[PDB]
Amino acid sequence: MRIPLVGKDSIESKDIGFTLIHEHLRVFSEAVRQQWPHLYNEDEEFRNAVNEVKRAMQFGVKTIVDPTVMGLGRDIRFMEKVVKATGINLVAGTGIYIYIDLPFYFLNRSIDEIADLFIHDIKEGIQGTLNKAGFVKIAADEPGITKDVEKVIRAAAIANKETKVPIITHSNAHNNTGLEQQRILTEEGVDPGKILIGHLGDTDNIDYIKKIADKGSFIGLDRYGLDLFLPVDKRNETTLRLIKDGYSDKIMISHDYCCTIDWGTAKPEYKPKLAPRWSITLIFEDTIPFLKRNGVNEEVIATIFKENPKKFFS
Amino acid sequence: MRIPLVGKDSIESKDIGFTLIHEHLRVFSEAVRQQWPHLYNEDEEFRNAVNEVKRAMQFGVKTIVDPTVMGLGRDIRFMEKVVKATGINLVAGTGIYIYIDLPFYFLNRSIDEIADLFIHDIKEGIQGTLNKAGFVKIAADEPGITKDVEKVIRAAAIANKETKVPIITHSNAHNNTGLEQQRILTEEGVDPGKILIGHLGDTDNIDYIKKIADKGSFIGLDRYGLDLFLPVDKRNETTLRLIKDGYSDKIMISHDYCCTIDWGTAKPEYKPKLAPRWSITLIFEDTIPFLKRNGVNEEVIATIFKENPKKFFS
Ligand SMILES: CCOP(=S)(OCC)Oc1ccc([S@@](C)=O)cc1
Ligand SMILES: CCOP(=S)(OCC)Oc1ccc([S@@](C)=O)cc1
Ligand SMILES: [Co+2]
Ligand SMILES: [Co+2]
Ligand SMILES: [Fe+2]
Ligand SMILES: [Fe+2]
Repeated sequence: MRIPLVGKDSIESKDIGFTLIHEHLRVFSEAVRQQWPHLYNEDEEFRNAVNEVKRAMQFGVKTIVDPTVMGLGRDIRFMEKVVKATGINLVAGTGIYIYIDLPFYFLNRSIDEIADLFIHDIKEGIQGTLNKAGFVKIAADEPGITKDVEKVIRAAAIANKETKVPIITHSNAHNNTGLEQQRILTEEGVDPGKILIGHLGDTDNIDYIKKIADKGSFIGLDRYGLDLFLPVDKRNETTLRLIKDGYSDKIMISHDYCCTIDWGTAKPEYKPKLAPRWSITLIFEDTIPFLKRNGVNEEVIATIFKENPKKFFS
Repeated sequence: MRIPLVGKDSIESKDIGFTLIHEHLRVFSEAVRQQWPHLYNEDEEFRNAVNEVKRAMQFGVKTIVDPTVMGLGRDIRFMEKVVKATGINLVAGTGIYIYIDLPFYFLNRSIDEIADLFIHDIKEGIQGTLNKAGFVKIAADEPGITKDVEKVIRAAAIANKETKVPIITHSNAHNNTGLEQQRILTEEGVDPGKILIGHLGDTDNIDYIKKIADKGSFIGLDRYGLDLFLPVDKRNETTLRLIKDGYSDKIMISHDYCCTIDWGTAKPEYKPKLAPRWSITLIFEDTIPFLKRNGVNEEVIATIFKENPKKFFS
């Protein structure tokens, strides 16, 4: 069969249903959580993940793709507990989340032994369990394409050609990282249709977004609610204009919501100023309503949240 | 009383005895081990640690200060089990080990709350235990003193002024990165007598080593065996010229040995060409004899390995 699910039997990609392609049940810094655990409360972290999933499903969400990996505190056992209490289709991934340099472990190690880490997760299981990864997550940001970042990228390029699984990327919309991720992965033999260049919905600079979509890769309008990168309105006018231009087949929409996140910028007291209406159901309360009283039919909605996720994992 | 011990009552600085000031039982990258535990064998790690500590004790070593902190995989419980197995005096520390940037947890976080962590480990306990940290560890390398690195340094200073525990630093010998650590720490009100600037032993430039010592801080000739930083023989002449010029009042010696280390450079086949003689006992096999073989008497040896550590922690 097609797609691995956490705590469940793998599914035919055709049975994915309404999908949020980019959502985090919980993120934290492994290093920080290992050394200072007094800072965390996994009971509040569970109550939060459950409730945010329990809802969403009430809105008809069938599948959630969670791109929490190394650097973000992936926890297959925690994810597995959420599933028990909600019964959601959850897809976990492999990969490394860095902006500048890889952890020391990787000093003098090759691109391949990084790839073998991803491949291990996709074929054997993740973290001692038999739950396999469904995708590879890689990142790049303000610092640009460093030598270490380029390694994690080329490692993914190998994991894809090996396990066929798709590649999700985190990028900076204002600096070209997204185009570089696509540009490198493609030149390594990866099918553009298997790459989701992420966080492209942070810029209202459409000409750019289009070139990434014109080069065959899915465009991620995936941080709805985080006004600090770009407010809801300018995101909605950006999607819309793209759909109207006939790009609804590359468009993939999500929140990037973290039911719990230890990043300081995310202190439950910068919320009102940085990301006021940010949750895992904001597209149902704003985006979808907005897009339908604006000349976009249920068939296009189905293309974005159903057909596109399916194509991505097929 | 003063100095805290791992799995033991707190001793008085006078009971510290012969001490290896910089040695690691086990180091790994927290994120890597958490996500891919299949790369580690915690049975090998306990056997090597217990072994090396035993041999070091058979030479008369009574106490080992262990500067493994965040970024290097500080594991209090593992340490505590090594103490139970050998009977050693183990000094565990707190702090953050980074070259460039802090974990993502620290975005939009202040120096005070970074310091609050260190103080927590010192006054309350480590990783949920009653074992308390006896010192703070910081770092800087080729990257230099970055905005984030500086934060750790200044946070260390705050913890020091609040607890009185000393500070052990990691430094690059050929870039002044150590001189700056001293600058900043002392400027912030840290008694230079409470600082140990590490890895000065990697350079034969004695003028630089003297300047740091002259300014009232201990000098770390603490990587004996790591031929890739500096061969044993050239380290020997350097530590000799320093002792002859009367600097044993600030000289501290150790190996920075890691009974197990996940860095790709520490792969047991570079050993021959990188650090063949690198052990936790090399200085007994080569260094101490060499000194006697030459000028140094047994009164100087005591001060370097017994009195200096006693000052440091007093
Ligand atoms: C500058 C970082 O912005 P913040 S932490 O802002 C939260 C108010 O937004 C983010 C940042 C990272 C993520 S990822 C870890 O899911 C999700 C949201
Ligand atoms: C052996 C691991 O790396 P190398 S050969 O140096 C490569 C930077 O030596 C080191 C480097 C760093 C350390 S830290 C863990 O005290 C210990 C030994
Ligand atoms: Co991202
Ligand atoms: Co060091
Ligand atoms: Fe994300
Ligand atoms: Fe060290």
